[PDB]
Amino acid sequence: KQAEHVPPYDVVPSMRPVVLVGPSLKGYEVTDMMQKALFDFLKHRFDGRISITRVTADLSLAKRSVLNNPGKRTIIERSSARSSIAEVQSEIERIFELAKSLQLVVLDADTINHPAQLAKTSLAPIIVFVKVSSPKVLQRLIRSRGKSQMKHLTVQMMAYDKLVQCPPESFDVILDENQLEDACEHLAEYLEVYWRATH
Amino acid sequence: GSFFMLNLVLGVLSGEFAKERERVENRRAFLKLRRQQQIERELNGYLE
Repeated sequence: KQAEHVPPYDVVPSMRPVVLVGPSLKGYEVTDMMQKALFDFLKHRFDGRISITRVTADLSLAKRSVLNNPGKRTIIERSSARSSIAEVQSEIERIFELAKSLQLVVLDADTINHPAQLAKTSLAPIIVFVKVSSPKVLQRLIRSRGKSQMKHLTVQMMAYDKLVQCPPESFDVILDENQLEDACEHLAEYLEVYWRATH
Repeated sequence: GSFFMLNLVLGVLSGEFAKERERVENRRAFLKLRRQQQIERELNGYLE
């Protein structure tokens, strides 16, 4: 039964990373601001006890059992030696060592649009969903930005509906309140519970 | 002739209005009016 051999124990990061997903594609105005506001609130409320860094590199390929060492050297000039996978793994150990520091970590990587893309990995981050009540409100919001977002409104709606079709048990916390404050104290209370629980 | 008649007219008209207010064609418009108000209430906080 060694075809897969799923290990009973996995070495997850000491502190579960906090990641925001939704309500649309990362890299578009609505999502960037909707997440930026929460990031600023988290930084200000937990000042001196939280570290937030943007993860430019990709993260969806956090594998453990692909091979002994895919691309051990960069001078091999191989398919993976010239690739950027090693950057992904290096970011993996960077996240692991930062979670080792016992301080809270929040990720700003723009390559997450569904928790299913980061559910089979070793990190298992705290998925935070900032959902919008209805599609009309989201598309009205998008219209409030300008024509630049009107151009990508189609893909924004598509990703929004696909991410809503994801079931609630997939996520860890939900932020469905239309008020920024209420969601802020909701996330703050959850992270306060986590902080008091791990001390 | 005045107070009783006016009371009867007032009651019959109020009953007619109450019965008419719950027809499908008016209830369907009231639901639309409520839904648009609810959408706007959420959109205000989201622009905030």
